Amino acid sequence: AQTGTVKFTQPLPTGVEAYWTGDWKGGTAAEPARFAVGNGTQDTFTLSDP
Amino acid sequence: KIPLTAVPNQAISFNAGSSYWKIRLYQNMDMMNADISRDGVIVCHGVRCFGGIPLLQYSHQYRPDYGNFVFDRDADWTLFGDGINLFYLDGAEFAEYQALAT
Amino acid sequence: MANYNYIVDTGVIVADTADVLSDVEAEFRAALGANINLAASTPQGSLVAAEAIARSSVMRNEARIANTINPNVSFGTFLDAICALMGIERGSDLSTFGYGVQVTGRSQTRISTGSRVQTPAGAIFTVMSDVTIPAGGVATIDIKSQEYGNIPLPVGNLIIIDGTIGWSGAKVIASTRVDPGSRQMSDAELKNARVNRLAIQGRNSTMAIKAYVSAVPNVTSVNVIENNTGAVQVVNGVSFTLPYAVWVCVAGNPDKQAVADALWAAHNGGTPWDYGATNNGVPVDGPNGVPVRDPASGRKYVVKWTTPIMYDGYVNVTVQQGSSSVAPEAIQNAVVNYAQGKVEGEEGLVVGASLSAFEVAGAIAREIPGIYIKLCQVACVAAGSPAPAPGDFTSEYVMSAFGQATISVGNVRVTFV
Repeated sequence: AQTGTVKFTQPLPTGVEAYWTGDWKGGTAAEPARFAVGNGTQDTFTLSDP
Repeated sequence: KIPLTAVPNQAISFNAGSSYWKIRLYQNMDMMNADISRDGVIVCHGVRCFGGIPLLQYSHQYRPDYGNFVFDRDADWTLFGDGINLFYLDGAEFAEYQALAT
Repeated sequence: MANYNYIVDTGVIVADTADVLSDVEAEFRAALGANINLAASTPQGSLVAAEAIARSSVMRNEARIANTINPNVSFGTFLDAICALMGIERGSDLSTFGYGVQVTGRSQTRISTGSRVQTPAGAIFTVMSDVTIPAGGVATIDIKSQEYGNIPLPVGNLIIIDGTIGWSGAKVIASTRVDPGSRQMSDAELKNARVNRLAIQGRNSTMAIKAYVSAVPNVTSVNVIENNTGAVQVVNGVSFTLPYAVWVCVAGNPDKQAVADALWAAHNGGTPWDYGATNNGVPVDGPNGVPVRDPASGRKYVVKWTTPIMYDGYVNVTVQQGSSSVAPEAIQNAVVNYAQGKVEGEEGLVVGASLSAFEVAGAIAREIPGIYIKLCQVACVAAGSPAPAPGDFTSEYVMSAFGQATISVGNVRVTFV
């Protein structure tokens, strides 16, 4: 939470994109924000920048 | 209270609060209007009429120690004597009312 | 020549129609001759009447708008006067509907502006005409008579104006419901809004906080103080150079977010909120009380507050019965209800309030006179500690600012010597 890093459990299939909504680092991201892009097997990702 | 009647134009003189009062009531277009004078000296001219707010507005006029006048509801010259009234309040209770206003 | 200066320092003068009529008559008599005829039928009399009506009308109209800055006025000018600060108008709408339910015959048209009624006898009219398919179901659009924020009861309707073979005005929850405004603010609630806003702006920094927090439900007492210095004034506030210090008590705080919302309403724009040197009352949370962002188009903000340290006190009472019967539990009830403060004239054991046996004896005396009191002593200790020894009692227990005391029925012990 302090560093803003989140981990996805299962491997992500190719061509799948996700968004996150809320407030991070004091910045509002109520609209969906692109933060992860499915490369095929990686399950570790990080937040985007509002 | 102040006795009145149902007439479009009237004026009454009365002695209350140890001072001489004279009030003129008359219709102007839609709203009612009043003219108030004390001790043979005019006070204010052409005040509009409304329910619950005092007639004397500006600070110096209404009292150092004197009283003031308030209508319960909006006036209508066809309702006086029946359900619409005028009341006089002297210093202490008028100050209490003014404090309650805010 | 015949002009009257009806605009004076005192105000504006409205005369009677007879006077202006006579003045105009004199004007025309001087204009043509002293021996003219002024009656309605002759043209000059018509000129007299036109002039008199014009003068009286214009003069009255000017007298109508003699003063407007005063909040007494109304009808548009006052509407913008209030809108300059804050205020809405119009608000005269009617709840137009959609997705009506109608079962009827086959291949027929429902005529527009039909009548509909529902159980408390509200009048509703349809909007657009439509045909009916052989199945027996169509969607309608409704409207009412008045410009009022009416509410439709989810009940089967009844028909007032009847077409042929067309019945069963029926409910459906799929129908859209649009909340209508109904001239919500005519002339006087605008004045009340003015009063409320001027009351809001009047208060200073601290008294506004006290008033706002006192308004929340289930709250009991509040303590507020400003250090205004980097030293110790009443409590050890040297946390920052110039904090603002808050302490709030409550009977449970049913709404954790509401007390933050009330606090968030009052911020002076140049002062933080944290206070204390790890000695004052325990804050609810370390970093923040997680407030709401903003009800009206805003972002995340933070605010801080703390609650006092709960305490429990012990009181010893010695009494001689005298010559009557008094329930000791009744006396204990009197003392306890004094402690909360439901007797008029005494606030009670609010935050930062010491207690003395003298005040307890006074409460007993006011509750019941004509009785003898021998001795009463008091003591107080932190919550959860075992019962103290009789040597721990005293006449009065001084309490710190950030503490709060509570007394229970079983805690007090009485002696009917």
